[PDB]
Amino acid sequence: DNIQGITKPAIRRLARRGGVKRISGLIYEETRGVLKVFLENVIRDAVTYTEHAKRKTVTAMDVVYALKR
Amino acid sequence: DNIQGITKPAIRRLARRGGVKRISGLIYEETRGVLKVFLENVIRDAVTYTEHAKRKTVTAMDVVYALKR
Amino acid sequence: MLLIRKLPFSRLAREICVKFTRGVDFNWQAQALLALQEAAEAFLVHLFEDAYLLTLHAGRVTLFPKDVQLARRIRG
Amino acid sequence: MLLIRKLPFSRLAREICVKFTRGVDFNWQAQALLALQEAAEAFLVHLFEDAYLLTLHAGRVTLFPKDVQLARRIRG
Repeated sequence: DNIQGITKPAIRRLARRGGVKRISGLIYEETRGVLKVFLENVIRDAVTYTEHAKRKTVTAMDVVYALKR
Repeated sequence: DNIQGITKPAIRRLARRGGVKRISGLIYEETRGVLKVFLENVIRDAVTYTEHAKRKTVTAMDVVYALKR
Repeated sequence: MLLIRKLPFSRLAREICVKFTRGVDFNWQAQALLALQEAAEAFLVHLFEDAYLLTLHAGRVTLFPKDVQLARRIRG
Repeated sequence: MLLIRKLPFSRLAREICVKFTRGVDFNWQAQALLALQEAAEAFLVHLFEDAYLLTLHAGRVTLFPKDVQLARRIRG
């Protein structure tokens, strides 16, 4: 609950911040897909590292470690 | 001594192995440049790691470590 | 500054976490969920910049999914 | 199998090493110089494959330096 909560205006504005003014309508589902894959990998690694450390709360340093991979 | 020893036929054949049959004449110096940068980084890291280990001979495992970065 | 609303983002993160964890009890520091969102948005921005280089390479001004897929492929 | 001759490659590697080291005495195992060359050639091959995706994206069949530069830029 839920990838569809990443809205069309959010996506246009992210593309805009990256210097892209015009996008295909197909970009909405493309961005959703890319984002889900990125989070699946980072979250997996962040939580794995929290578990290796025998902790129950994922911290900013756990996320930073995950990102570094 | 010496980047020019990476020959034109070597470069064509590397491009060919990567599925590229036709290259611009400009590709020869482009490949030389890319190769030099790659080796500068890998060699730097491999030797740094040999030094950190207080050793005088760069090994295959030193190179493998460098590549992993 | 962040473009995605924090609540939709956190619901998506938690959902992905639970699918990985299959119910092991974890929770997130607010500073953790923020770090994650900041990095996610920066990732999307820089991917948009890379993919737009390919749009221009194709002689276009409109980003197509092929531009984003090529950028992803070349990334890793 | 390796496309670059081993002696030209080893001279280039040693030269780059000495420029970094500025004369600190190091030497290479034969298996080290081989590992390095194998990885260097595989790197060039895969870069050629990535860059050729961009050639086709530009509607061409001849690899141009812009294709290789874009691939490098997008890599990192």
